[PDB]
Amino acid sequence: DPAITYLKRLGYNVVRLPREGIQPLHLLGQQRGTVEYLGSLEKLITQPPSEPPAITRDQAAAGINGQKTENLSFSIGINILKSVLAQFGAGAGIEAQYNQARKVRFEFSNVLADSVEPLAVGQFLKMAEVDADNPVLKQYVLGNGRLYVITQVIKSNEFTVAAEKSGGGSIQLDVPEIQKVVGGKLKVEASVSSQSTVTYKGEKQLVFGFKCFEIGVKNGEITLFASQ
Repeated sequence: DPAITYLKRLGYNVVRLPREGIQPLHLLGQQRGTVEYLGSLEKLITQPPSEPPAITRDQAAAGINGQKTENLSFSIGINILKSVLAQFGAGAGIEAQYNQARKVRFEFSNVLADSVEPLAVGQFLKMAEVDADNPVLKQYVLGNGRLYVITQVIKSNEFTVAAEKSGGGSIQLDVPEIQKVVGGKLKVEASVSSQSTVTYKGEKQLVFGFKCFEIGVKNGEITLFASQ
């Protein structure tokens, strides 16, 4: 969760594996839970009028560094001391402890930003039929998934972000006695950890955040919404 939303305070969307060559008006689709690049915006419109809206380039943003952290832990103990018409256990013990922790540390320096006017995008679109020929847009025409258009995007030539996730569970169960002479006892312990660090220090500019204006075709009724 923090690994994809650490750039939510400043209104932006985190780009996993930040790369180079993601300009504005690069419409992208969000369906089946995932977000996928879908080429340039002009492919969506059957008749793209002349030139796409102009893109202002190389605007500074003073860089951003910070971290986010969360952790949830809880242990529950259940004890049975009688029969209570539920089988027959002299002492029944259950101990379930689960604790997870996530952390993200990001730092992008020498940050530039390039954007496009959403009103200019609307003027470029205005009255324009959506291309339903390509099957990729066919799903969105029927409302299978949402559609978004990248308007602003920031980049940096020097940055690093490291995320850590951990989760540990332990279930101990003790059921002696029972009507048959059996002493039951079993403990299950599970632990998972994951660390992912992606950095860059070269001279090339790699985008790592963007703003998405949601576009909606919905059987051709093209509308522009603010996506939260």
